[PDB]
Order: sequence, then structure tokens, then C-alpha cells
Amino acid sequence: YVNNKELLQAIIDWKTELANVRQNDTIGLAIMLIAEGLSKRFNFSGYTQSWKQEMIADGIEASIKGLHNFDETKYKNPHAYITQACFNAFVQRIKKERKEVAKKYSYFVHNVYDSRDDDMVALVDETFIQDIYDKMT
Amino acid sequence: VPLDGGRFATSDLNDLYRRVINRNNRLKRLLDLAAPDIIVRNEKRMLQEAVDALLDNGRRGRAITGSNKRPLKSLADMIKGKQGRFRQNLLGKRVDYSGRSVITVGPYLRLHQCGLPKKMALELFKPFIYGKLELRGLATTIKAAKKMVEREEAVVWDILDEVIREHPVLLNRAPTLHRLGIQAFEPVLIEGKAIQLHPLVCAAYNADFDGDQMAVHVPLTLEAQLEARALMMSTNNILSPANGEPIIVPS
Amino acid sequence: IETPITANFREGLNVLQYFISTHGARKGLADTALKTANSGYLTRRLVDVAQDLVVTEDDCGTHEGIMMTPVIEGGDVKEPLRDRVLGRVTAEDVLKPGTADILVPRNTLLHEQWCDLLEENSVDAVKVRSVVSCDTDFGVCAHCYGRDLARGHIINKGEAIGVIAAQSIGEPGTQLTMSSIQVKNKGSIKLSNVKSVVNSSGKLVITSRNTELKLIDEFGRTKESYKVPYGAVLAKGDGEQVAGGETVANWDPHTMPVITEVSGFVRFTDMIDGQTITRQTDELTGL
Amino acid sequence: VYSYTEKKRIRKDFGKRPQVLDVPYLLSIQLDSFQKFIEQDPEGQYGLEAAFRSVFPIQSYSGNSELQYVSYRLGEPVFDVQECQIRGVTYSAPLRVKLRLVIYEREAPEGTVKDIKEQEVYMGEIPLMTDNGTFVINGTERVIVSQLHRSPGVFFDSDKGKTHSSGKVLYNARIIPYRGSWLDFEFDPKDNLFVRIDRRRKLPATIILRALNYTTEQILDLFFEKVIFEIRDNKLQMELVPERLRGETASFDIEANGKVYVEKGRRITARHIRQLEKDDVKLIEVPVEYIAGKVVAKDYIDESTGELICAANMELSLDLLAKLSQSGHKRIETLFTNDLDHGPYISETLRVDPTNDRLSALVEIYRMMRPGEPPTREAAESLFENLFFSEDRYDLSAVGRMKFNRSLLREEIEGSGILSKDDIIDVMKKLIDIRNGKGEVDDIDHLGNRRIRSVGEMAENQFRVGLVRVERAVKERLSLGDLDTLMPQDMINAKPISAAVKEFFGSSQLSQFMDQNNPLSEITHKRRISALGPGGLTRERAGFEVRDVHPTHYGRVCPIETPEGPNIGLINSLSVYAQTNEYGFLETPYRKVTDGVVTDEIHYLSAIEEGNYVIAQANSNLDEEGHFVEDLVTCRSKGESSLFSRDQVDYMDVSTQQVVSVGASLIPFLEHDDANRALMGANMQRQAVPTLRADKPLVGTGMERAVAVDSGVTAVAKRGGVVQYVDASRIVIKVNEDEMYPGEAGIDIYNLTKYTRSNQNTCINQMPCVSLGEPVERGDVLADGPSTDLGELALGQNMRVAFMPWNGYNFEDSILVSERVVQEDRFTTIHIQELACVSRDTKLGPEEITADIPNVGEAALSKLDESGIVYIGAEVTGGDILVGKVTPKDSSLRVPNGVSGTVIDVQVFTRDGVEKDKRALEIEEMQLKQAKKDLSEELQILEAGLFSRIRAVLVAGGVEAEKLDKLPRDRWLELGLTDEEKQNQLEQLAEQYDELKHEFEKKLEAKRRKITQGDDLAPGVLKIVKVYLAVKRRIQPGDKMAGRHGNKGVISKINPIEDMPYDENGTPVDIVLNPLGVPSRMNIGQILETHLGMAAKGIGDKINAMLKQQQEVAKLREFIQRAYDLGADVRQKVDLSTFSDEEVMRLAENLRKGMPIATPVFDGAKEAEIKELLKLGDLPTSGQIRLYDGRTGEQFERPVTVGYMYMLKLNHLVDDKMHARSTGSYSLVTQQPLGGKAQFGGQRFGEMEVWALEAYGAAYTLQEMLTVKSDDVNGRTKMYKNIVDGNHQMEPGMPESFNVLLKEIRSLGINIELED
DNA sequence: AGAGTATAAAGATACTGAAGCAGCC
DNA sequence: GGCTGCTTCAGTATTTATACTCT
Ligand SMILES: [Mg+2]
Ligand SMILES: [Zn+2]
Repeated sequence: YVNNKELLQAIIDWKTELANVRQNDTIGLAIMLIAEGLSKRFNFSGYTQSWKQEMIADGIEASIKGLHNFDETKYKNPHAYITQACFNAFVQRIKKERKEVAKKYSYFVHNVYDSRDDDMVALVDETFIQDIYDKMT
Repeated sequence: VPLDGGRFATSDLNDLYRRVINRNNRLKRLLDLAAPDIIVRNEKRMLQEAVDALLDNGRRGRAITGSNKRPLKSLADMIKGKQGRFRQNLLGKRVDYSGRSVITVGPYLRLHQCGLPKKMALELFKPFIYGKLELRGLATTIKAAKKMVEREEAVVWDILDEVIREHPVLLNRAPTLHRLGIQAFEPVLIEGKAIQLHPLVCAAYNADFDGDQMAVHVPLTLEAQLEARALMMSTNNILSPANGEPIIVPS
Repeated sequence: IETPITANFREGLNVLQYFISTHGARKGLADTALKTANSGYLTRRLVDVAQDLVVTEDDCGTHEGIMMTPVIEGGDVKEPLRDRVLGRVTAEDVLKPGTADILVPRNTLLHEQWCDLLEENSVDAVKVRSVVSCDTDFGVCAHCYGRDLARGHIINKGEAIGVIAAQSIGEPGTQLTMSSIQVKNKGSIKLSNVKSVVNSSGKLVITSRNTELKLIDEFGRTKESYKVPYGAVLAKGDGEQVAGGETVANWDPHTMPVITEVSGFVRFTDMIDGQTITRQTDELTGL
Repeated sequence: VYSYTEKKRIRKDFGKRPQVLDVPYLLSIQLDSFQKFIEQDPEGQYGLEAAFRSVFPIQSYSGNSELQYVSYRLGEPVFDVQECQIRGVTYSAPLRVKLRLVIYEREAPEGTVKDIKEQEVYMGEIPLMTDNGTFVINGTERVIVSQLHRSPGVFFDSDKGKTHSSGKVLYNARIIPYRGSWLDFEFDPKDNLFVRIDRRRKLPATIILRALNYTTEQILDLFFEKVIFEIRDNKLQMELVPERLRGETASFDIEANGKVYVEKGRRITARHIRQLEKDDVKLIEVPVEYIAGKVVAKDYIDESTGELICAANMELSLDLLAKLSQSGHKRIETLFTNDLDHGPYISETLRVDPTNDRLSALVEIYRMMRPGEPPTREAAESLFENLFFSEDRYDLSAVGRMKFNRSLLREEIEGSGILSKDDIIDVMKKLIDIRNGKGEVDDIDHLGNRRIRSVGEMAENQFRVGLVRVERAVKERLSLGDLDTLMPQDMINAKPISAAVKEFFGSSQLSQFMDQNNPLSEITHKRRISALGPGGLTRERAGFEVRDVHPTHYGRVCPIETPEGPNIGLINSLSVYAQTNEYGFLETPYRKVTDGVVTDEIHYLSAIEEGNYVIAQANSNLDEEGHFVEDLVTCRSKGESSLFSRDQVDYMDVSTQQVVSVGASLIPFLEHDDANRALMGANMQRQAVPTLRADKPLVGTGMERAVAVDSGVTAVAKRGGVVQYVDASRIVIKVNEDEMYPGEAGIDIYNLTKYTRSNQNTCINQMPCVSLGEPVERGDVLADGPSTDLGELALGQNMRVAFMPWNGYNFEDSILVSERVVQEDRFTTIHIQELACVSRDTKLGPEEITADIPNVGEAALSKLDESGIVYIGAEVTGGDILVGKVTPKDSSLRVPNGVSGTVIDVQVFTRDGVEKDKRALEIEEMQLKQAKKDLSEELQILEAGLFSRIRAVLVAGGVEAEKLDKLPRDRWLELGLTDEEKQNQLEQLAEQYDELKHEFEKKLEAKRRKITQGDDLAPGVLKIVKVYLAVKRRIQPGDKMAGRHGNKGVISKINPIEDMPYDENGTPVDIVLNPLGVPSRMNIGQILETHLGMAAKGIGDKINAMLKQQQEVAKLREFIQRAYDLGADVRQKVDLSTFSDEEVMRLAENLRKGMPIATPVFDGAKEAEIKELLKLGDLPTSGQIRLYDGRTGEQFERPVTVGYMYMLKLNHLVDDKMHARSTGSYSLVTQQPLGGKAQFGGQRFGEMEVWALEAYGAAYTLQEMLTVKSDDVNGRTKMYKNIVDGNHQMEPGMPESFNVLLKEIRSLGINIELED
């Protein structure tokens, strides 16, 4: 990946500038690289490209917002810092999406008022099972 | 969720819309963060890509799939294909007052009549029956008439074989190749669940009797009855409009 | 395959023959499936392109049309004139083969009576009206069309002929699939687009490419037609009767006869080896 | 000798050829697959061991911390099959894997393990296969259809025809791994050479060539040969062997040794080549013009300047030659070239090669794979390296290695799973040699290039995927060493493995409900070879060339049995004798034809071993000695068929039926029939619905045993013995002695299955075919499933039928049926719709099952009991309450509209920990009463031996036989017995007794546990109630019927009995077919069969008369003997002389309604023997008799044909079709009436119907058929009102789907509107 | 609803058409 | 510089594994 040393210099420079407002684009590219890299982890990169892009954009916005608070005199590795930020934003996004899906289910399983007879069992007593499965939270 | 019984659908447009707004919102907030313009650029790129995939997916390089790897249906794909509004709901739509059955011969029929099982005929002409009942006064409310019809009392059958008297039906087969795949008739009631069909007309329909099926429609207004009686009757179409050769050849 | 199936459905086909027949049958079935498939699309395109022609006149007011004439593939006739014009309004009055003796007026609908009438009188070709040359804006006139073909009378004003045409052409679709002149008949000969010369062997060789023979009967209606290429030696001249079995002309198809049509001389001029021609001793005769 | 279940009814068997190989077990595919998927085996091989040893062992990120595999085991199903079938759980088993993690000494690979830690882990829960090759997923019964795909390896495709339309052919080569990525070489109209990976954009082949660290000189050294020019006195005489000059022109003076051989302008002849070669010329003068177009292989370097006097792959010249000879360079290397023997195709690619060094090639590859990311050395390096040489992301299974090393004509069949440079090189060399003309392309549909998967292989692959994910996870968690608290359990997870296995089995394209309405539909749904699914073709995508029969299908796939329709030839069904080779290629038996004999030492042959020899055909005569009686034998050698000598032959087929499948090996007189109609015949024969009573097939193929036995609907004896207690719903057999081991005294207790809803709503219920007190042996049939009879198969009823027109009531294909068929009720069937209701739990509290539901009159409630459940046996019509259910504010399970029936069973399940009802207690307690019974019986039969020993010891010691029978038999120790060893024996046997009592208490208490317990349910369900309605629908005008020979028809009129054509003897016929159906649809069989049928029935009425009025047994013996000999030299040879004078009466009692006749397919019965049998009766040999009318009684002239044909009934029952609609449920998006019969859906008024209704001047009906009757909302309400009010009139309006279209376009940026 | 967060380098359709694009006389 | 042969692309026939701490 991108070097760990140059990021130190770039962030020190931007922090000194903050003591006078915008980040150098080098550190922005570095953040994008590390976010998109973590996107290819094994626990992620497993389900769908419709969510994954939203997770990555969210994590990038989160890390950019949060780089405001990086201690420069101690903890000289920001690799783990940005990793943790994007990780947290990832998991928040995954929660929101899963609960929106559960909303769809829970609206479904509460509608036995239709036309007429012979309603199913599997196709209806399976959405319930997913409708409860994430409700363990 | 559309909720047309049974399986539940998704109405996937929602999904797409959300993402757009999502990214749009995100963009605005970066305009309150003054990010590296590389990231603002990447976000603008994502926004363009999302609006595109919403308007007409697949036109850009890769189409996005929700699950089962089946590319989700963008907005435009509600108009293209065999399944847009055009080839699915504006030209050919499903219709009320209609039925379907298997067909049989009845070589005792004349040429301008066909069999029509009592059950089906009772189901199709229902509002006519309610009208005649509430005319004769054999009931007061609509539900009275419905229960009466439901108990199949001995009075409904005379009402039925009265209304049928000159009320033509339109019979049709599945692949309607040429003009003679849909023809009018005057039905006679039958004790069964199958449609009788005059053995001479099974050439226009190209209908064997290996278990073919047919559909029955019912004209309503005066004009439709007059047209079915004067134009599409089985005793007006004996000359194939392709070439004036007769089409009622005993087979 | 070389060996055929020397049994039948009253004896018993043994194994191999049953195998081979099976091959053929499955091929047929797959053909049927895909044939319905293609024909559906074809008839869809058909009904779409026309889709809008409505008979909106009664007479476009014109005197044009096609010279309807019985088709002949060269030997047997493929269709008598009676059908091609059966129920179709003629353009101009038709003359008996007694020229200046009309047989039917100019603007009459030809039902069976006039069909037989022209049939016996040995009429050959008729300028009949048509739809291709009709003179209507947004539609076609009734007369240009002809007869309804579902009712024995002229087509009424308003019928959607385009759709019925589309369906009629498309429906049978699923039924589809996926030398010399040895005249046999007796009649007069006619030539067409002739340039020729009498040979040094008594016969007349024709030396054009628009050439064509039209064998009429004794009456005046053409019954046969045949193509003769550049330089074919006719056995007989024009106007002479002919019997069945004997040829009337034969050429060499395995070369291109390029005889000149004058008297004079020739040379080996502009024919120089190395740059233009080659020395060649004939490997079969030697000259 | 015959099985004792066969001496009840023998079948007269024609056919003269003695068979030598009994048909093999018809389900060996599924069983023999799922055997090699769960079996502990050494040397890796197949099974799980392969998946484990291919992922494990794994180690940490150099933390000296390993996680290795030890062993595995499958514990046990917690439930037997039927309980899974009932409750709704997956008959499965748990996978306990013994694992071990080891962490070595830190900074010491050679060092000791710092700590080992072993364990056994629960991972996943895998389903299991019954003894009938099926799975039970959620109550239901699934099956996994096999698959037919393209073998792994290399294929040299031609791609002839439409390439460039110029006419020139191409060639290309695909290398296909089992897993990994394909690689494609292909030529060019410009005769170049290109490569592409994963069907992507094109590239030059030299790219791949260099990226293996190949220099241009090495390339040119590999591919082309050499020609050397060496400095001479003059002209640079070239060393030469004349072989490269055969037929080449003399570009100079072909002269040497002071003598000329060939003059310039004259091409060197092959005889001149021989002259040169015998002369042995080596050097020749060559003009310096002839060496103008030669290209140099290896670059040359000067000596003094030390420069590039010439490079590699350079076009030679004059000055270049002079400079080369100038620098002292004697030798000059160029390539030998031609145009028909050694085509120069590499050099041109090197010239168009935009690459020179390996690094730029890797960059090119990376860019062609990954766009957007600019080059990066090690990135592209690792990409290319692991793309084709990673043990992980690319593999050829051993079959791939076999096909590879065989296509290249190498011999070693064992290689790596990764590629190798030399191998790609040899691929390219072979492709080139094809381009020259040495070698030919491979044909695709060939059956040496396709192979069948199974359930074992697919399951194993899904298991590998699960293991891969879990391995990534567990490797991750191994970078977080917290030792002495991480046992090898919390490191490992099992959820993804289980999710993958359950997702495969429970959902796929190759996992279908068992087609279960026939003892044949099953056994044909398991021998189905589908060519679809994952890694296969597609309906609208496959081509006309795979869908046809290849001359290599002879004995491996049935040619006549496929489903007609949008997918023919894709789902062909396997043959009868078709095994599967070691690698998945089908094979077939054949018989070794040695020098002059046809022995019986048989061999199995694949599609490639066969295509070398000459195999005779099945029906080829030979005289009891092996030698063919003929001298010219028909044979098929290599996709051909021709006569052959008596000594060329090598193999000969086994039996005449090994060409057809089993789903069509049943149709008799097949060889007398068409092909289309036999196809339709088989595809209908797999649809017969089981009728009320079953009856043997009067004329059959002799292959009706092995279809009933080998399927599972029957009930077969495990081991022999003597029947002891039969009963309408259970059988109990006392086992024999030697068939009984020392323990387990043993009585087999077959609990027959009663009315149970099959997968298509058709009852099945076995019934006993024995009676109290008769011997059985191992394998004899005891009960008969649906559509079986005395052990044979029976799909329909055989009727008396006459071939003649009848007033047109059988006009096109309709059928006319009497009323001795609707009365005898021999075509009635039973249907079992299942309904279920569940007690969920939403907000405001859950719902309940109280018998008190709101705002409904008592009239409805009358049928309900206290719990809220209708009684067993009640009769219910449409729209009735079966279970009460109230929602937190009614949700009572009604009867689905339309269906009727009589409740026959109710089930109730409750989440253990919910207040129970009464009905549950009732069903539980009855289940206890039934469950104690078998154990009680085994108890009381076992107690006998102990007390027998008691009597044996009590006889010595003053036996008193008159008291031991007074007080109960438990008092057999208290009598006078002296204090001897015998009293200790009495105490010991008493303790044995009490021990057995303890054992049986334990067993019955375990059963009580399994029953009185609750059960795991869907969390959120309180109780689940299930109802089992049932109907009996008989026959009517509209149903479908069909013979076995593709003659189907809709029964049209039901005929009074006194109107049917009766013969001179009062006996009316049942069915009146149509003769016109035969001569075009050339199915002669259905008629020819009809003759034999009558003949058979003729021998029935010859016994029935002989037997109804009494008659001694010797006469029946003699007559049946006569009837059983009756033929040419046939194989049957049964003699009643050996029978025991009593069972003969039973045989006659079975025959008394017809003597069943066998007919092997291509060994059938000729006409002569049919007529001989007809004469053994008394009927006319013509087979036609005179009939009379029933309406007039006046004879029919022209004697007609009557006989007995085996008619079926196909389950397109008309009441399932008939459907109408007045007004129902519309949709919301577009308010068009819904579609289908399940919903109250209208009819589809498509395009074509609009065109046709438009061709007429029909302008109003078309209007109302798409505005009022479908969509215009206001319009259709006003229509309903005006129809009720006696006013036929409409107000059109404007449709709704149109406005949907507007708002949908206008939702794009397209302003679409309407003007004034 | 928000906000601080510090190991990790992680694939077999087939056919038809029209503009684009390198090249040539 | 215009003209021309490849070349590439567009068109048609149910169900997704895991914070933390405030505040
Ligand atoms: Mg049919
Ligand atoms: Zn006109």
C-alpha cells in the first residue's frame, strides 16, 4: 500500500497550517486508498455492490470529518486510525441498511387482508423468520 | 411492497431513489467540510453514476444487481422489452367477464352454436341475472339476489336460459394466427365442464382434441352484440380472406 | 447414409434403423419449435409496418396498373391467367385476338363470368389496376384493391386491408421449411432480343445475351419460354413449328463462344510471349 | 425356479434371445455418488478428506501457530425419517470434526511446539440421503438432478464457416480448468496469433510468451528450425539436407558435385529429392538474391566494435550480409520457412508485438485486466503469478490432467493442478500443427468430451466454499494470540458452512421437488441428466447442434425420451445399463468376441475405447457354440454402420434393450412404431395418476418387476421367515432361525403408510399383498404402493375397445366411453389438499385458537369442537371455518373457495412452553397407545425362551406338570426345587427377566420422552394447526386419457350402456377409438398390441369357464401347460409338473381374468405366434369380429377390430382447468384484473387477439375490451350499475395504464403531455 | 443524533447494422 | 484526401456474517 511515513509528514504539515483551511490532496488520496482497500476485507466485500459503495462513501466522509482530531505528539501511526474510522462508519451503514430491509418485511407480514382464500405457508412463514432474525438486536 | 397476494414484490425503484438522495445529501455536507477536491470530485463522479443507473441502467458499463445477480429494473426498463407498459399493458391487457376451458365435439350442434357449461355461464352473466331478479321483484337488496343465486334455487335457471337467448359469446384459441382464430356463437347450456364445438369450425381454429383449451368472452353493450352477430358470427366467415377458397371443408 | 431402411412399420425395424429414424425425428421437432419462434417475430414486423392502410376512397382516378400475365417457368405453366385477375378491376378494356374487338369494358370487376369469357377467347395478358400504383393520399381506393376475397363483391370503404394482408402473409409461415432446349409441345416459335448469324454448318447461331425463346401454341398464347446464351446454334428459325423430344439449340457451357459477326481475317498480333501471352502446346490434341 | 411372490402369477414371455446380464440396480447413480461424499478414506481421493486436505492445515502469520486437521465423523440424526417428514425438519446429521492447533517455539520453526491443543468441533449440519436417493429438506422430499458439462482440459475448436465470409477457416484453442480461469488462443484473418484471458480484450501471444521469462532468440529456437549460411569461396554455400526441397522450385541452379540435378524454373521433383538424398549433397552455391527475404533468428555481435551488426528477427538484406561477412561471421542463422508445411505465424506477431521486455508485458497484462489503476511492478507480478500458478485460485482436477496429457498425446496421466511453461508451449505448437494440417479439431457434442457430475460432487464443492470463508475468518482470529484461553472452538465458526450447505440443498436450479405421482415418475426423476444450471447452457442460448443425437449416444443416453418443448435434447434421460466411469464419463457393457466364440466375459467401454473396435449388433444369430451362424455380420465401427467379416469383430452388445431408457423400455411393440409418437408416449407414461384400484398390464414388456422393486413405494421384506400378523395397516413377521442372530430375537414390524398427501396432492397408501400364515423369503413384496399389483407396475386400467367411427363423437381425437367404466369406478382417484394455520405473535399481543370468534352466527360454529378444530370426518364445502383464530384488535382459516371434501386428519404442534389444548393431548395419548404396542409384542414373544429354560430345568427334580399351569406363568420358580445349582439358576433367570423388563421400560420411556415433549418451532409461533381435506373425483367429459403409444384424447361423451356396439354375444365394448388416427401418425403398435390383448383375454375366458363350473385340477394343469409352451424356441420354459397341485389353483385364480404376456422391446413376438395364440383361444385369426349397433341392432358390415388396450389417465383433470370470472381483484400499480386461476384472474387478451378482432370492422368490441371491461375505473363501475339496471351501454373514458405511462415518462426529463 | 475512534497493508448465442478508425493511392 | 476495409458495439428472438461510550 501507500507508505506510512509520508502520511506523517503530510498530516503534520496540515496540522501546522490549521494553527493559522483545507487538507492536502495527498492525504485525501491516501484516505481513499485505505478505505477502498479495507473494503476488500474478508468480513466485508461479501454481499453486494449496491451497499458497498455507500459504505465506502460513508467511511470516507467519516474519516475526513474525524481527522480534525489526530494527536501528533503521540501515536505516530495513522494507518490504524483511518482504518478504525472507516470500520465504524461501515458497520453503522450495514446496520441502517439491514434495518430498512427488516422494515420491508415487517410491513409485509402484517397484511393478511387481501382478496380471497388459499394463502401460502412457506413464502409467508419465511419472511417472518427473517423479520425476527435481525430483531435479536 | 406491492402486495398482490402470495409472494411479495419489491418495487425496486425505491431503492435506487434512496441511493441518489443519499449521495446527494452527502455531497452537500462536504460543501460544509471543504474536503480535498479529489474527494469532492470522487463524490460528484459517484452522483453522476447513480443518477445514470437510476434513469437507464445497463447503458453504463456494468449494471448493478440487488440480489440473485439479477440486474434491478431501472426506470426506463419499465418501457422497453416485452414487458414495458407498451407490449404488456397498453396493447394486451387482461379482461373481466371471461373464462377458459377444455373443448369437445358435440356433433349434434348446428353451425351457429356452441356448448357452454352451466357453471361457467352462471358465473359470467351474473350481473344480468341480478338485474332480472331485481326487475321481477324476487328480491330487494343486492345481497338478497347474491344469496339466491348462491343457493342455485330452481328459479335462476329459467332466468339464465332466458338471458342467454340471443347473447353471443366470443370463442378464442391461444395462438391467434389469422382472422379466423376468434369467432362468435350463441351458446346452449350443457351439463359438464367442457365446451362443445362444431366439428366443421375446428379448421379455422386449427384445434385438435388432444386437450386444447379455449377462452370465452362476453360482449356487453348493444353495439358489441350487433357486431358479433353481424360480423364475427360463425355463419358469416366461410371464405378465408387470404384466398376466396372455402374454409368449411369437411375434414 | 448408404444403406437404407429395408423394413417398415409392419415388420420390425431393428435397433440401428430405429436409431437413425430417431435422429431425423428429433431434428424435425427442434425445427418446429424454432420455426414457430421465428415466424412469430416475422408476422409481428409485418403487421407493424402496414398497420394503418384503410380503404378511404372508391376510385383513385387513374388508368395505370400491371400487365397481369400467366406465369410460365419455361416448361409447364405455373398459373393460368384466370386466377391472377380473378376478382380484380381491370384498367383498360381488353381486345379479342381479333384486334379492335373489345371483349370487356375498361372499368369492370372481373368475376367468374368474365374469367371464363376471357378463358375461351384465348386472351393472354391484361392491364389490371393495382394498389402499388394507386393514386390516393393516406389510403387506397376501393377499385385499385379488387374484391374483398371474403365476400363476392368489391371491398367496402373502410376495411383495414393492411392488417388482413399482414396476417394472411404471416399465418402459413409455420408451414414452410428451414444445356439445350428439348421442347415437348407443338406450337409456333418466337425469338426475343435477337442478333445472330447463319453458320458455316447451315444453322443459325444466336449471339446475344438478352435472347429468349417464347413457344406459342397454335392460338396466340405463350406456353413455353427458354434462355439461350451468347452464341447458341438454333436448329430452326423463327416461325417454324416443332415437335416433342428434339432440341432446338445447344451451345458449349464449358467455354465462352466469342465468334465475330463479320467476314475478314485474324492474326497473332499483340500476342507476344514474355510480356503478353504464353507459348502453349495443347496437352490433349497438340495444335 | 421362481420367487414365491411370482408363482402367484407367472407372465408368458416371448423373445428368443437368452439374456446374459441382468438389469442392474436402477438407482446406483444417486447412491453410488452420495457414498463417495461421506466416507473416511486414505490417500485423499474423493469424499470430504479431499476438501479438508485441500484447505487444511493452516498456520498463522508466521506466528509459529498452526491449525491442522485431524479427523471427522458424523454423529447421528436426532430423528428418524418419518418424524422429519411430519414435524417439518431436515433429516440431517451433525459433523464433528477433530481438530488441533499448535503454536511452535517463538522464533523457531525447527523449534518445539510451544503448545498443542486438540478438540472436536460441531461445524455445520449436513442432510442425508435415504435408501431411495432422496432428501427431506423441510418436511418435503427433494432430489438433485445430475448435470452434464464439458470436461476440464484443452479443446481445439475450429470455428468454421462464417468467419470473415472470405472462406478461410480459423482455429482456436481453449484451456479450461476445473476451477481457475480459461485461457484462449485464436488466429486471425491476417493469420496472426492472439491470446485472451477470461474472454476479455485481445492481446498478442508473444506477451504471454515473454512473461514466462523468454527471450526472442529462445522463442525462435523453440518454434522454427534453422538454416545456416557459411562463408565459402563465394555465394555463401548453405548447409542443407534436401528434405526441405520436396516439390520446391529451383530458385537457382540446382547443381552440385560438378553435375546438375534440377534447372532453375523447374521445380525439384520428389524423384529428384530421392536422387539428392541418395547422393548426400550438403553444400550448394546460392545466389545472394535468394537470401534477401530470410529472417535471422539470433542477433549477431561484431568483434572489434562489439556492436549489433544484426539483431534478432530482422529482415536480411545485401549490405547487412556484407557487414556480417565483414565482421568475420562465418555462420548465419535464419529460419526455414514454407507456406504449406511450416507456416511462419510467430514472426509476424513478434513484429506486431508492442513489447520487448518482461516488465512491459506484465504491465500490458495488468492494464488489460485492471483498468484505472496505473502500472505497479510487484502488483502486476503477483497478479500474473497467482492468476495461473496459485495452488488456490486455479486447479485442474485429476480428470483435467488426464484430458490435458491425453490431448497432447503425452502418456503420463498424473500431473500438478497448476500449469507449466512447457505445457502452454505445447498447446501453441499443437494449434500451429493443426493450422498446417497435421491433426484435426475436436467435436464438441461428443461423449468423450462431456461428463456428468452428481450430488456428491456439487455438495463437496459447496462445502469447499464454506470452508474457504471459515478459513479466512479463523486465520484472521489467529493474529490475536490470547493463548491458554483459545481452545480450538472459539477460533472456529460454523454458521457460514451451514448456511452454504443449506442454501445449496434447499435452493438451486438442480434441486427440485420429487415429481411424485407415479412409481415411474420418481424413478425417472432420478435418472435425469440435465444440461442446465450453473456452469451450463441456457434455453434461449443453446444451439441446434447440441440438441441432436450423436452417434456416440448408442448405449449411454436414450435417444427417444426427452421433454418436448422449449428444451429438447437438454434434459435427455440416462440409458438402462449406463454406469459412470471413474472420472464421470458414461460407459456401457459389451461382450468379448474372441476368435470364433461370443463369450460372456463382459467389459465396460467409454466413448473413446469403443470408437476403435468393431462392435456387432444385439440381434445377431449364433448357434449354441458362439460362432455366428451367418458370415457377414452387421456392425458399427466408427460412427458408421456396415457389413463385416466373421473374424474382424471384437465386441457384441449385451441385450437388445440397452439402447432405450427405462421410461420407455416399458412400451411394447416399440419397434413397430414411429419416433415422434414413441417420444410422446413415454412423456405421457410418466404422468399417469394412480387410480383407486390397480390392475396388472395385460400385455407388457417384462420390465415391470424391476421398476416396482427398485423404487420405494413398495414394501419389501428385509429377511425371510413366516408371516405372523397381517393387518390393514401393519405387518409383523416372525423371522426365520438362521436369518436371526443370537441377540434381537426379532420380528420385523412394517408399519404400512396410509393416506398421505404426496407432492402433487395424490394419496399413496400401501396395502398388504399377503395373508396370515404363509412363508416369505428375502426380497418378496409384502405391500403394494399406489399403482402396483402383486409386485409389478400398473399405471392404468386395460379396457375392451373397438376401432371404428361412431356418429362423430370421436371426431378428431375425442374418445367415447361407456358407463360400465363410470359405474365400476375404475378411473376414480383421491386428492389430498393440505391446509395449515399458525398462531403468530404481533403487537397488541398474539393471536389465539379459541373456538369463540366474533360476530358470526352459531350455524357456522356447529362443526367446531371445544378447542376450535373441526372434527375428524366432517364434510366441508367452500367457505367454511376449519380453525378459529382471533387477532388483537378474526383470522379463521376458511376453506379455499371452490374445493370441497371431508376432513380426514388434523395435526397440532405447540412450542414447548405454551399452554396446551385438549386435541393435542388426545393425539399424543393415542400416539402413546399405538407406540407401546410393538414393544409389548416383542416383549411377550421374547419372554418365551426364558420360561422354556425354566421348564427344561424343572423337568429334573420331581417335575409336576399339573401345577405349573395353574397359577400364572410368572410363578415358575416357587414350586418344590431343592437347594442345588438349579435354584441359583432360577434366581439368575428371574434377574434376567427383570433386566429385560428394565430395558423395555427404558425403551418405552425414551419413546414417551420423544412424544410428550414439545418441539423446536419457529420462535414467534405459539401453535400450528394442519388440516387434511380429501376428495374423490371420478371421471367426466373433458378429462384426458392416453394409450402407451402416443395416442392421447379428451373423453367427450359418456355413453349409456345400451347404446354401445355389442358383438354377437351381448358383451358391449367400453371405449370407441378412431381408426383415422393411425395411418398418418404411424403408430402401428397400438393396433398390433390390441390384437395380442384380446388373445390374452381369450385365455382368461377359457379358464373362467373351465373353472367357474367345477373341473378337476389335472385338466387345468394340462391346459395351462399348453398355453405356456406355445411358441418358437423361446426362453421361458416353465413346467407346471413341479408345482404342488394346490398353488396351481391359486395361479388359475389369478389368471382367470387374463394371462399377462411379456414382450421384450426389440425381441418381441412376430405375427405368426400372435395368430397361433389367438387360435389357442377360439377367436378369428384376422383379429376382427362382427359387431352390431345398440341403437338399431343392424349388423355392421366390414368386420371391425375389437380387443383389449391398456388405457391410462393423465392428470389434466378438467375441473383444474375450468375457470371463469365476473369481477374480482385488481392490481394497484395498474388496475388490470389479476392473472391466473389461484387468484380470481381474468383472461389474457393479447396482441394477436387485438389484431384479429381489428381485422373485422369490429370497432366497439375492441373498445370495450380495453377500457370498460379492464381498466377505466369510473367506466367499469358505471357499467356494473347500468348492467344491473337493464341498460346495456358504456361510457368509455380513458384508461389508467396510459396515465401510468405518462407519469412514468414525465418522471424522466421528458415533458410529455396532451394538447387540447 | 452525534461524536470520538490509534494491528491489520486484505466467464459456450446468433444474426444484422452503423459509426469509428488506421491506412492508401 | 477521400476512399476503404476491419472493428467495436448496440439491437433483435426470494435475499446479505460482528462496537463503545457516552450524552
Ligand atoms: Mg393437441
Ligand atoms: Zn386507386
